[PDB]
Amino acid sequence: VKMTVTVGEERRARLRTAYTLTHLQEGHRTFSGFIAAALDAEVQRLEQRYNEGRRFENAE
Amino acid sequence: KMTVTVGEERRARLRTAYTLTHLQEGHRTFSGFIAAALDAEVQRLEQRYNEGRRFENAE
Repeated sequence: VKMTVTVGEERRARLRTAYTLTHLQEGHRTFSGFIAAALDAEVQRLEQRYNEGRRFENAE
Repeated sequence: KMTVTVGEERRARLRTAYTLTHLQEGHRTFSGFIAAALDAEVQRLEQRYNEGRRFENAE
C-alpha cells in the first residue's frame, strides 16, 4: 500500500519554500494540506478537460 | 526527504488520472506527471506572490 509520491530532494525543498512564503495567503494550515490541495486541483483539472467533469473510475 | 505524503486514495486517483491522460498531457512517466503538476503550482504561486521570480528562503 503506497501513500506517498516521489518528488525528489530538490523539488521537495522548493515546495517547502513555496509553502512557507505563501501558505498564510493561500489559507493552507499545513504542508500536508498544501500538497493535497495542489494534487487534487490537478486531478480535477484533468476531469474537466478529458472526462466531461466527471470523476475518473479507478481500475478494478 | 524525497517524497510527499498523499494517502492511499489520493495516490490511486493520481495514478488513474495519469493512466488516462498522460499521452496528450505530454508525460512519459508517473513521476514526470507528479513533478509537472507540483512545478506548475510553484510557478502559479511565484506569479501571484513573487512577481514571477523564484522563491528564496528567509535568511
